[PDB]
Amino acid sequence: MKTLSPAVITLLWRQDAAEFYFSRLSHLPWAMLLHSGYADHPYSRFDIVVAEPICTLTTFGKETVVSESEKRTTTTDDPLQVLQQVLDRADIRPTHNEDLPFQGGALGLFGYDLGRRFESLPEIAEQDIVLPDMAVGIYDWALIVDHQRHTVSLLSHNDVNARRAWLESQQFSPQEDFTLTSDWQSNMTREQYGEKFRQVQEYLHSGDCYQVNLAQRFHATYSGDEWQAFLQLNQANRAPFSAFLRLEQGAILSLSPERFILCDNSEIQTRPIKDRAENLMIVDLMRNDIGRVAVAGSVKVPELFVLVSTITAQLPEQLHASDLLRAAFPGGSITGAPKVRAMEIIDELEPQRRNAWCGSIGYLSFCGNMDTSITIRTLTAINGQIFCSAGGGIVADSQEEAEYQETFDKVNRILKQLEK
Ligand SMILES: N[C@@H](Cc1c[nH]c2ccccc12)C(=O)O
Repeated sequence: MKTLSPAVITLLWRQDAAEFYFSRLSHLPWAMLLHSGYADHPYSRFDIVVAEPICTLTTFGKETVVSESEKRTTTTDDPLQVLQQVLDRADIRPTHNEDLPFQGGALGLFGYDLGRRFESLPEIAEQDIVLPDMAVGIYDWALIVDHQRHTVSLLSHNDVNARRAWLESQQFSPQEDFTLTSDWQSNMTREQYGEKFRQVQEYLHSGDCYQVNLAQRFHATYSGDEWQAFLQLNQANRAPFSAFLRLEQGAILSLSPERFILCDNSEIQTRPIKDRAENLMIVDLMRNDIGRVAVAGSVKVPELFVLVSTITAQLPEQLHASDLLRAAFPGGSITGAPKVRAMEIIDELEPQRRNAWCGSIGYLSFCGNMDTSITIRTLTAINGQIFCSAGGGIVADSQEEAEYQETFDKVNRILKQLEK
């Protein structure tokens, strides 16, 4: 077991380093950027850039294709377990390093439809987006941008000098300006929306769920360099869990502000914090998922009123982060409660499958840690089609019109930014 820490070179500091080094990689497949949106907090301290994976994992439904150089392997095993074996087999296990949250390992997309490999449910919505349910690369190196130290760190478990020379020889190519070429069109009318909304309230009325996240999807055509859309969105939104993923099948543009699950040195955290008969029950939609994997008695939640995170806990020594991800996937807070029941209703009412939206983007570092986002406020750019979805958690007392409108308000800024 190679526990050596990775070799590191520091690069000069610049307040735009991550876009500066990733600009010239954004058209390479498996080039990926996690950007903290220039946001000012502890959980928006780093930018991470990776490219040129030594190994990739592509899951499409039941199959996962593991590809490494000339070798290519297909398997129907649990894709997270398959991920875990690939990681394990690298035999690279350096000590945690708070200045290097990711020290090579896996990084990529966990799309929402990947939860069907862990949760059984009908499939009624249509698959009109062909983009993997898991698109993840194994990287033996990374570029780390640290906003608290003002440092730029290039690291590698292989020859960090040769990785540097490679990265500094990439040339800045010119890029076709980005442009929307059509108006945004919802996959549902107000009225259709109103119907699905009423259908979710029938279920709630019947006691079949307590909450369902129902979303609609906006679609437009575009031309030009998706990196360019991303620079402009990132600017405007400054979301701490943003990401730009260049996949073989399209580009994922995430302006997510929300963490999914942090696992740092076995400590788990979810979202950063920001005689009587009690009639109210307050449920954290991720509590049961975390509690199924956390160390018994380790879960802590803050005192609520009607810890730096809503849920804090401990990972058992015998589990991996990948196990933790499995158990929580897809996120309780963007599906509803009971989760799987809610997933089923969601799939009944949403004309199309969510694919990347509301899945998770993140990394499983070789040191064991993990950080992941929930991909809300995330666009999918493919074939000159770009998509952006928006949902709202419906509960018993929600109101139809207000909820419709809430869906627009969640993303109107992103859409209108791409207009004008
Ligand atoms: N914001 C995280 C890094 C990050 C940016 N975008 C992400 C997307 C997914 C996971 C992590 C990230 C941090 O400071 O550590």
